[PDB]
Amino acid sequence: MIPINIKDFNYSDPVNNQDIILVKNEKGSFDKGFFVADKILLVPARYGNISTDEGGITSKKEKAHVDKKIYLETDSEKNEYLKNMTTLLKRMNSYSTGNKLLNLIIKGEPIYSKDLQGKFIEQTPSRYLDTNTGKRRVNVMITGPGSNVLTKKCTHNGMGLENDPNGKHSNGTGILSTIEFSPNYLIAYNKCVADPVLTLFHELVHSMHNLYGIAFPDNVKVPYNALKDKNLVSGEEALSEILTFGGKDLTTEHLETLWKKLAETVIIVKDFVKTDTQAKDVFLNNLRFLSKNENIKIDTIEDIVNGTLKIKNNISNLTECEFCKEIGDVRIRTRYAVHSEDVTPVEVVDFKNNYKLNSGFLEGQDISKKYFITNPPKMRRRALRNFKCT
Amino acid sequence: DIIASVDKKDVFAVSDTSYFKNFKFPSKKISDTGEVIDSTKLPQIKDTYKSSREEPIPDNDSTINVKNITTYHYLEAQKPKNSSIELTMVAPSKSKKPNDCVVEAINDNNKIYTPFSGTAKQFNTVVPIANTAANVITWLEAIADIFSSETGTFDKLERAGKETLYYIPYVGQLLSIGENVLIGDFKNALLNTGLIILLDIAPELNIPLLGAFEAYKEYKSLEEFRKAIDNVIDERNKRWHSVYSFVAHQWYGQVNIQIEQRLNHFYQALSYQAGVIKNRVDIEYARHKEGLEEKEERKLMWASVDCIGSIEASVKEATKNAEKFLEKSSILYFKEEILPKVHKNLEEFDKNTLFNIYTNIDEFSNRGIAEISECKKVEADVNNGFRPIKFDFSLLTNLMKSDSLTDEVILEKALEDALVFSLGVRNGKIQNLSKKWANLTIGTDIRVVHGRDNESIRLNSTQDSSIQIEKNTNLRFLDSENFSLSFWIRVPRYNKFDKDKDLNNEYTIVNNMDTATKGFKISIKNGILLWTLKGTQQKTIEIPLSNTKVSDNIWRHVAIINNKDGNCTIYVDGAQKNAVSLSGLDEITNTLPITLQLVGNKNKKQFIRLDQFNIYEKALSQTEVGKLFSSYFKDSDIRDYWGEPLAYNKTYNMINIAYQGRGLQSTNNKISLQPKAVFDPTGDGSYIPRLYRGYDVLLQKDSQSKTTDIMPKKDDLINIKLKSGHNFVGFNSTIDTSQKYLKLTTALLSEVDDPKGFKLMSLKKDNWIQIKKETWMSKNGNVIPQGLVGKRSVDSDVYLYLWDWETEKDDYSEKQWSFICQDEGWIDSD
Repeated sequence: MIPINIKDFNYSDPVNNQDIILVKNEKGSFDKGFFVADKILLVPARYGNISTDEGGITSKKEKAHVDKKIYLETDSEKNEYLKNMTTLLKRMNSYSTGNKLLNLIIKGEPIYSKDLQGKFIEQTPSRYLDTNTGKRRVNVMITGPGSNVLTKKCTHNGMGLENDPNGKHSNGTGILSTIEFSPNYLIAYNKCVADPVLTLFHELVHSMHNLYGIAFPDNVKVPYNALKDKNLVSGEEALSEILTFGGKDLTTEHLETLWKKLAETVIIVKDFVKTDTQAKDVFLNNLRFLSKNENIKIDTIEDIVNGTLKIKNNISNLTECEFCKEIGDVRIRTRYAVHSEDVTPVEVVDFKNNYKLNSGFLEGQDISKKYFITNPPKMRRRALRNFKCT
Repeated sequence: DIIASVDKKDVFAVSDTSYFKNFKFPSKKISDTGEVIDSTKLPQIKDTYKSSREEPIPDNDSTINVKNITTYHYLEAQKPKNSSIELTMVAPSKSKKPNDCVVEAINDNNKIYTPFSGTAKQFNTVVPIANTAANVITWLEAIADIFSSETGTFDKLERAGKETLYYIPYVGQLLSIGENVLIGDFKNALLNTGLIILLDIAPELNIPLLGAFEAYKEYKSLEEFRKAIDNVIDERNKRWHSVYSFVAHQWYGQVNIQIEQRLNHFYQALSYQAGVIKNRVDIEYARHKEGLEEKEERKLMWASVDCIGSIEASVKEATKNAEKFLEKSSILYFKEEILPKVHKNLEEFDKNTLFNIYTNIDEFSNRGIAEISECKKVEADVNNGFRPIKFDFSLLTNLMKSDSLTDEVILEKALEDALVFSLGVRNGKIQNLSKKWANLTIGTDIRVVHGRDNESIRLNSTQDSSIQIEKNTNLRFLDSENFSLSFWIRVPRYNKFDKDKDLNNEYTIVNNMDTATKGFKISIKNGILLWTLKGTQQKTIEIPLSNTKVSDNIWRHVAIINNKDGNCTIYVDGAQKNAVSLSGLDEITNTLPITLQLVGNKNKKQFIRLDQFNIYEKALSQTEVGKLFSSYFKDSDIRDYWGEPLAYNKTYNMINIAYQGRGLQSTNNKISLQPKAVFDPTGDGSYIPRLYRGYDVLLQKDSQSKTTDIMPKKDDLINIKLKSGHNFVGFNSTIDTSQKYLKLTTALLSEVDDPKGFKLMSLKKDNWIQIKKETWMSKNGNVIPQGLVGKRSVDSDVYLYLWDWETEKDDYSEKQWSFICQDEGWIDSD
């Protein structure tokens, strides 16, 4: 509903240092970054440290692994990736829940950091990512996949040091998140491929939680111990991303249970900010954006609690399954990580033609349609446990 | 030395218990706003960086040594290593145990183990001869026939005091589930050993609720304590759900993952047998492609296709049996070995909360009481609010492929498909329980309170207690088409306050128009509710919430159903009340979101409640609404005066049907009815009977009643005990003909022989409890026949008499009762 614009770019467009930038990466080179939406940075370059070896055995956590060096190495492929990503963001922007997620992701702002001297500093790694012309205002970064082409996860620079819910992404301090997403590679769940718009919405909800400092800690996950021993792990149940998912998966600390802390997180950050005015204003605006059209007050405890309740009610209906329910057309998997179910990575031959702005996969999401490469070029078959004795 | 190479996924997985052990449920001190937050002890903010990225852990194929043969060897022995005619199947028999047959199948490339001893004879023992096309079809049809019969078996299994579960006999000899020397050794292994056999790894779970609740002592106002103690009710209500999801999650991690592994092995093991048999048929077809007299490769070749089709059909149904056996058995493990553990702890916690609240009441009585009645007003909200919450088994079921009987709720396909929006409470949160989507904006002030089955939304009078439903693409049909609204609304009785603070002000309940804009409106006028339509001309239809069309605080299923532009019929119950013609109007087109708010009410003490606010695409027929209304009620539930189900340790006094307004009093030595006291509801020359009369009495599950359910049932006979003291409604040990109620209050000294066990139950299901007592061997040697409780009048004084009654053909009318529990919509005063 809210009028925002995302601008389509081309990798052939030149760097004007205004909307198209160069991002300094871990390798020390520079990747042509694009601002598809205000404070939303998108780079068609893959994540750092691409594996030199293809095939073999997947890691003990994930089930489906695909690797490809040649993926996203030519400017034509980077252009294709950029157009696919712009199309996905525009499609998600068309719907009301996607529009609410994009309003916050863009209008959000991490609160300023306190130096050793005690005064607040504006230019911080929490809000800026170094480029060749100095730093720049970023809220979320979208990249290509890592070594694992299938991977789709949201990572940041702020995490709980003592494996406890007090990380930079959980204590109300903002942080910017980097997302490694690939439109061209999809995991199929029970003979149907996931719609990439839903997975991108999942990752952006995680990014928004990280941005406002209200995220469920990612230091919480339940490992699965095959035959119940520590050394043998067949997979892990990351509560952090399940909760973001809708569906029917069973989790103890729900998202509605989450944000009870917000009352106390808001009190803590208000105490931490009280010294400065500008820092206070950002936090108050941040809070106004979290609780839709409020013009909040946080002077007393009762107003704080009312505001926290307003926020919970506002951003409780931003989930994968809720987005699907808004779409109606797209079919979503029931649970999230069925430990025992088989998954078939499918690649998309022609994303530009086979996927549209209005309704992608015009032949549906069945593995046997939209010429979906049942299994993609490379694989890494799962670890094979052998049982032997008399 | 047998080998068994299995996928990393397909090994049995059990969640680590470290996360769940560290999870704790702490004691809380609820305040006006909620839990007390003290910034003094709140942690200081740290702002150090740490990258979220965890490097993937390198993995490789590993070897595991197991002393005894495991299920994996039973699965490795059935995959066909050879794909030729030389392949033979091995089945267990008297010659060698199935644990011995598996090792002969692993070490050999040409043998497949198979628990089915029958289809082995047609495959291994019997081999076809490529001579004539007649004999092969007899062979080809037979191997499909016996396989279908062998894999399609579904034997009922029964246990003492537990739900009977249907099981598959051959799973024991298919996945090494247990000591399976005989095919039938699986059944007796399921009995006398439990459903632990289905799980490879014995699960370990947790006992929460190490803490209780309380109310803060820093209240300064009459309204502060009322708002504070209301928060304690909600906080306890939510914790009754959080523990349920915490325990349900623990069950999924520790039990249902193993079951999905066991069920997934059934997908594989049967597919191995289906593969080899289907492979044999293909080579059988090719093996008979020589010596053709023609028409034998067109006719009796489709039979080969028929054999192929029959094998897959049997396996598809056999998998359905596996889902109905194993996957149902997972819930039966939960209902027996997990749910009793958590229910005991929660009740123990809830008792501790009651002590704290009552202690807080005594302090509130000392300082700043209003002296309303015995210096305690909110005790009505406490017993009413502290109702046990049944486990919503829709949590487990949604995870499960089989259409389990645990659903046990059937709705009309036409009616269910016509549903568009269904507001309601699900696991203690407002949800849109429809399959469609609607933009619902839950207000801050809205609180969930106990209702008919699940909690009910309380539209309080406060400004921020509104629900907003946007008119999206799905809800655009309310413009020029038929639509039906259904909802359970409990409007509190027309009070003196309601009729004094306003006289003729008609304030909205559900608003969908603005001034000079079209829309539909639900409003209350001078204590009567009515449906409003704005079109070409505004049309207002009254709705009777009771006799004389005045609010009675009774749970009612108002259903403004018909908007077919021919008629507007309304069903306050299963029966139509009022109708109108809509020829005048043509459309209701508005962009204004559907609002549930009380706007314009002068009284600020009015609670309007809603439970299932539904919208339907069709103008439901008179037949449908009867089915819709009757769907809510079950033939097994018992409800109090207002339609809420009975609850143990809820204080409610009972009055008769014929003798309205007369409570229970103790005469010389019996139970009698006090003289009727009739009061003025509104204060204008009209008098109606009082409700809160007689003994304040509760009811508790009897010692002899095994059923471990939390709420009473049309069964589960329950002793009736006075709240005031250890007093039990019962009979004397020595009764001949004067079957009056001793109301002894004695079960201690020489009076243990008191028949205080009653069976409350409601035939017509209209909040009318009919207390049935079964025939018992009365002391002194007399046999007293079964019958309900009625009234018998001696002199000027009535009496509670046990009149004879056998079954429904007798006249149970005028022998019923209504249980009335306080509530803040019905005040019994001047």
